[PDB]
Amino acid sequence: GSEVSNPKKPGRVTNQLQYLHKVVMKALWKHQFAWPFRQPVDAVKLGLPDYHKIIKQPMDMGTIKRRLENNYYWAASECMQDFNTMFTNCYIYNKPTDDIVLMAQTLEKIFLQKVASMPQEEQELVVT
Amino acid sequence: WSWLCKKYNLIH
Ligand SMILES: [N]
Repeated sequence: GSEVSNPKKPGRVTNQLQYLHKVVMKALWKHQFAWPFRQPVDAVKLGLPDYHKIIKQPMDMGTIKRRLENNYYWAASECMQDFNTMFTNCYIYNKPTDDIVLMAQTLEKIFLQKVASMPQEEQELVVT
Repeated sequence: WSWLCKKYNLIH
């Protein structure tokens, strides 16, 4: 499992990370299409003997949500990378015609549309 | 019926 907290890793809150947490993630987490992505893929339970050989970095929305809650990221680009990894993992392991690939593509389109309204200049927030 | 059942039928 991927780590969601690390005192040795620089992390903080920015205006963009706060937007991804309170606006973007809040909308994607409740979306109908998000259910296959809300927790890690369990290769043992699902019978995927080659999943962890094909997928080098598993990622799911629950891990991203916990990283946002724990101020794990330093910049919004790190959170964008985790989303990109989650979507691309599905594109790699599954066939282009599989329904789950279209579910990921649709969620990715929503994600990118919501990110378009993100604050364009990243600024660290320290007031609590 | 469950999440695991539907996840299984979807990914396969
Ligand atoms: N499938």
